[PDB]
Amino acid sequence: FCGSMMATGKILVAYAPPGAQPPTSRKEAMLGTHVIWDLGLQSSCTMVVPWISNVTYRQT
Amino acid sequence: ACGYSDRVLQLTLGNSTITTQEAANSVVAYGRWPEFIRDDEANPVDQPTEPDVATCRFYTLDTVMWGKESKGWWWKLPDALRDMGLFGQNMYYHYLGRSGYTVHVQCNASKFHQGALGVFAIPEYCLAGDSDKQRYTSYANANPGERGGKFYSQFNKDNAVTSPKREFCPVDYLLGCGVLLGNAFVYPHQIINLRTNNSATIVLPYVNALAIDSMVKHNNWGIAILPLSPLDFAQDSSVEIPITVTIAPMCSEFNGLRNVTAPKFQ
Amino acid sequence: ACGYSDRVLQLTLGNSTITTQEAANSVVAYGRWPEFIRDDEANPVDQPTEPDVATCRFYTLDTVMWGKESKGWWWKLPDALRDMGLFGQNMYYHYLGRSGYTVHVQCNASKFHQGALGVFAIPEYCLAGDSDKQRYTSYANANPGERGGKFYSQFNKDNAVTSPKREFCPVDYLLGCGVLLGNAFVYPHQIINLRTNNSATIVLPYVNALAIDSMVKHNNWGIAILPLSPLDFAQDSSVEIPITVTIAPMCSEFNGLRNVTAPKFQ
Amino acid sequence: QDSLPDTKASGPAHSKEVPALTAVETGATNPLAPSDTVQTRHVVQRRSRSESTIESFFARGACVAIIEVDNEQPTTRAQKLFAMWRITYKDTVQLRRKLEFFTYSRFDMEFTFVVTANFTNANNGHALNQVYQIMYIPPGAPTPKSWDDYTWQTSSNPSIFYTYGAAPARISVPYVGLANAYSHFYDGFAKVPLKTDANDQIGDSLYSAMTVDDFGVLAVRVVNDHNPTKVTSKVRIYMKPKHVRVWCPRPPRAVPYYGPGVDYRNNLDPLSEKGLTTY
Amino acid sequence: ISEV
Amino acid sequence: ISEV
Amino acid sequence: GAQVSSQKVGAHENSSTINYTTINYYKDSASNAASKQDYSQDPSKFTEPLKDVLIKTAPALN
Amino acid sequence: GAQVSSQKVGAHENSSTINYTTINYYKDSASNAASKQDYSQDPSKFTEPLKDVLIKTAPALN
Ligand SMILES: CCCCCCCCCCCCC/C=C/[C@@H](O)[C@H](N)CO
Ligand SMILES: *C(=O)CCCCCCCCCCCCC
Ligand SMILES: *C(=O)CCCCCCCCCCCCC
Repeated sequence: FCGSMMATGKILVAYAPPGAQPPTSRKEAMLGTHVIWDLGLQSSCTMVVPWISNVTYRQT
Repeated sequence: ACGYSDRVLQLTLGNSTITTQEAANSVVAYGRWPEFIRDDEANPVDQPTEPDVATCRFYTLDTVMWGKESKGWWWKLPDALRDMGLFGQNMYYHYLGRSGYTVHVQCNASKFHQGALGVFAIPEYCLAGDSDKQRYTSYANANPGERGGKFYSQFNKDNAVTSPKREFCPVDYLLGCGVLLGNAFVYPHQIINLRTNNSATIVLPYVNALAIDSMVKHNNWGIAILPLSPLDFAQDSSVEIPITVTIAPMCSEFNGLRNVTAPKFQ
Repeated sequence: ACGYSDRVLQLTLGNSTITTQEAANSVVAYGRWPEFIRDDEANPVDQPTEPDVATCRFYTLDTVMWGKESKGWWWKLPDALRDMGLFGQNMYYHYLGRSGYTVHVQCNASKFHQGALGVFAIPEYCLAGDSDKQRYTSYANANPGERGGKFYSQFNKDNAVTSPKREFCPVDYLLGCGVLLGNAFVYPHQIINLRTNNSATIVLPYVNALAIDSMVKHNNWGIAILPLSPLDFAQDSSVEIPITVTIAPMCSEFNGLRNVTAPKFQ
Repeated sequence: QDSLPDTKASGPAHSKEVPALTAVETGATNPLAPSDTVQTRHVVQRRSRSESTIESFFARGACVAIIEVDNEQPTTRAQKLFAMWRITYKDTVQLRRKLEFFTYSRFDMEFTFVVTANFTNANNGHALNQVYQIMYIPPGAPTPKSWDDYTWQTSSNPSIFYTYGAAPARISVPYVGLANAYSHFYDGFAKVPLKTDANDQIGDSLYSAMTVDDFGVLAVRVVNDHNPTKVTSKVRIYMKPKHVRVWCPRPPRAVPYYGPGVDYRNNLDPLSEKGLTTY
Repeated sequence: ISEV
Repeated sequence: ISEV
Repeated sequence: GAQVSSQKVGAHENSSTINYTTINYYKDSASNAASKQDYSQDPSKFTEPLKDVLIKTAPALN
Repeated sequence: GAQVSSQKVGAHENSSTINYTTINYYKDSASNAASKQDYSQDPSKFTEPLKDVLIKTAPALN
C-alpha cells in the first residue's frame, strides 16, 4: 500500500480454484481461498495460492 | 523484543485468513472454546457429519454503513449464515445441527474520526414485537438472514390491525427486549472505539439447554452492534464509514439427514 | 449349520441398508476396495473435506422398465449422482473430488420368467457419436444425469447438418464404442439371470490416471446394462419388469473449495 | 525358472465335488484344468509365456507418421520446404490398436527415423547430400513460419541433424505425461458450459479430448539451400514403447477407426456368416 | 560387475 | 572403478 | 557397472549356463534398453474378483 | 578409471538401482561431458539479504 500513513482500509484478496463462474462480487470471492488485509504499519500483505490441481504439472 | 502485540492478530480457519493490526485482544465467551459433543453428553444416536474445513471457514456478510443517525444492527446465528456455501446446505439437509463461531467485526476510520460501537453476543436473544399482540413476530420476520435488522429509538406500534406487519420493534436503549442497554455488558462483548481499535473478535462456544437442536427453528446467539458514542468527523455532518461482519462456524456437527428443508421466506 | 449364504447379503452405508435374498456373491472390481488418498500419493495441498455418512450412503435412481424390445441402458459416474443430496453439493462446490462406489442393480421377476441382464462397470467409458463429425457430442448430451441413456441396434447417423443433435449413438453389439459386446466381460461385471438371482452388487474403487480430478469435467466409470438374453414370460408378448439402480459413494474426499459450479444443461 | 505348471496325473472320480458346474452370474471364470474333467497323465511342462509379457508384446518399432519435405527454390506459392507433424500414434492404426487393449499406460519412448529421397525431374543437374533438421517444438514454444526463420536456432528445443545415407537416427524420451499414467481413453471434456456464460461457444469443447496441443509437434526441414533440381524426401517415424506398464484391459477395436475418438461410421459388421451347426 |  |  | 545375466538357451551346440553382459552408457534411464526379464502375476483380479472367493469343487451358489 | 553412478529411474519395466558407467578419454577437462549431478543452494542471498533477518511470524518492522 503506498498511501499516506493517515490512510486506513481493509481489503479482501482471493483465489478461486477453477471450474465455477469467475468471481464478480465479494460475496462469491470470499467462498474461495482468501486473506483479509488490514492496512497499518506492516505495509504489505501476502496471499499464498496453494497448489490445488488435478494434473501433477500444468502447462505453461 | 521480536514484537508480538495483542493488537496484531491472524485468524486462519479452513481456506480463509483474517489479519488485523489494531485489535483490542479477543474474547472467548464465558471462557469456553467451542468443542464437539462428547459421548457422555450425546443424545441422537446416528453417526454425525462433521464437514470440517468445508463449513468452518470465514463467511463475510454484506457491509452496512454507519452514519450519524444509525441506531444499530442485529443478526442472529445460525440464521445469518443460512445461505453461506456448504454451511447452509448442511444446516438445511439435517434435522439437527450444532456449531460454535468466531465473529470478527471490522470498522476502520482515521485518527481524526471518533465514535464507539458496542459489539454484544447474547445467548437466546429474544426481541420484542411491534404490536399489542404478544409473541406474534412471524418466522420470516424474526429471521432476516445476512441482512440482519435494525434498532429504533422508540416504540412505534404497528396499528394496521387488518394486515399486521408481525415484525420486531427493537428499541435501542432497551436492547430491543425490555432491559437497559447499559447492562448488556454482562454478555460477552468488545467495544470498537475508533481512537483505539478497528476490529472486535469474539469466539462463541455453542450455548443451549441441549447438546444439539434444530438450527432452522432456533437461533442460539444474537450479535447486537449499537453506537455507544455516535460517529463524528472533522466538522462534517454526513460522515459514513462501513462496518463489515465476518463469521466462521467452528466444530460443526449435524445429525438426522433426510431431504432438504426449504423454508418459506417470501 | 446357522445358515450364511453368498445369496443373502445386507449392505449398510450411512443411514441406508439394502438386503437381498438372491444375490450371486459380489464383485470388488480389480480386487481393490475403495480408499482415501495417501499422503505419498497426494497432490492438491489444501486439507480435504470428507463428508463421510452425509454423502456415502445409498441413493436410488429412477426405475427403468425392461420390456421385450429394450436394447439397454447406460449411466456415467459421478454424473448419475450429480443431483443427489449432499454428494451433489460437495461435487459442485469443489474443484476436485474423488469417490469409489457400491453399485446395486435390482431386478426381480418369478420362476416362470426368463432373461439375463449383463451389468458391466467400465473405466473411462467413451461412447461413439451420431454423425460424421468426430468427438462432437456436447457436454449436456454426454451427461444425462440419473436418467442415463439407451443403446440402439444400429447406427442411425444424424443428418440435420444445420442443427446437429450432438448426441451419442451407442450401438449395442458394439458396446457403444466400436468393440464387440462379447468381450465386455474383461470389465468387472455380474449377470442377473432371472432363474438364478435378482440383483448384482459391484464395489468400484476410484480408477483414474490421477489421484483426484474434476468430477464435473470427467466421468471415471460407466455402468452399462444390456439384455444378454431378452425378457420373456409365459406366452405373453408384452411383459415388462422394473430395473432399479441404487449407488452409494464411498471414501469421498474433495479439494479446492470456492463458489458453486452451475453447469448449463438446458 | 519361467515354465507353466505341470499337468498332474488324475484318475476316476465319483464324488460330491463338482468342479464342472458353476454360476457365471457371479462375474468369475471357472479355473478348471483338464484333470478336473478327464483322466490326465503327468506332463512336465516346459512352455513359458516369455513372448507375451507386456514388454515383449510392444517391443517393436511401429510406423506412426510419414512426413514429406522438399528442397527446391523458395517460390511465392505454398511449398513444403518445412513440414510439421503433431506427435501422435493415432495417424496409423496398428500400434494404436495394440495400446488400446489398455486404458492407461506408463512407458519411455524410442523414436527411430528412416529418411528416403528421390529426384522428381528428369534432369536439372543433381544434388549434393542433404542434412535434415528434426526439431521438437513443445506446446508454447514459437513454431517456424519459414524454413530458415529464427526458431530453427533451436537454443532450447532439442533437434536431431540427420545426414542422408547414415544409419536411421534414434533417440529416447522419458515418461512425459502430466498425470501418473497416459490416458488412452478420457471420458470427459476440457471445458464445462456454465449457466452464466455469455454464449454457448465459451464452454464448448470436444468430447474425450484433453489438452489442445498434446505433446507438441516435430518440425522437419532440409538444412541445405536448394539445388537447381528439386529433391523430395520422406521421413518415416517408428515408435517403440519401452519399460512398459499398463492398466485396465479393454475389448480390442473391432470395426474401423473413424478419427481420434471412439467414433465409428462404416463396416460395422466385423463377423462373417457361418451355420450354427457347420464345423 | 554384478552377475544375476 | 569408483561407484558413487 | 557391467551386469552379467544368464541366457535361456534354445538350440544347443554340440559343445551349460551361457551369460551375456550389459553396461548402461547414459545417465537417463529412458536411454536404457529393455531387460526383458519380466515377472508375471495372477489373473485373479480379472478372473475371480469376488468378495468371497469359493473353491472350484464347492457349489458357486450356496 | 570407470566411474559408476546410479540413474534416477522414471518409468520402470516389470522386471532397483540401475547404474551407468563413465570413463574420461581425454587429458583436458574441457573435453569432458557434463555430469549433471548438480547441487543447489539457498536463495536467501537474493530473497532475504537483510542485515538482521527476522522470522516470518514476527513483525517485519519492530
Ligand atoms: C528430437 C525429437 C524429440 C521427440 C520428443 C517427443 C516427445 C513426446 C513423446 C510422446 C509419447 C506419446 C504416447 C502417447 C500418450 C497419449 O496416449 C495420452 N494422450 C496422454 O495422456
Ligand atoms: C562397471 O561399469 C565397471 C567397469 C566396466 C569397464 C568397461 C567400460 C566400457 C566403457 C564404458 C564407457 C561409457 C561412456 C563413457
Ligand atoms: C579405469 O579406467 C580402469 C580401467 C578401465 C578399463 C576400460 C578402458 C577402456 C578404454 C579406454 C581408452 C582411453 C583412450 C586410450
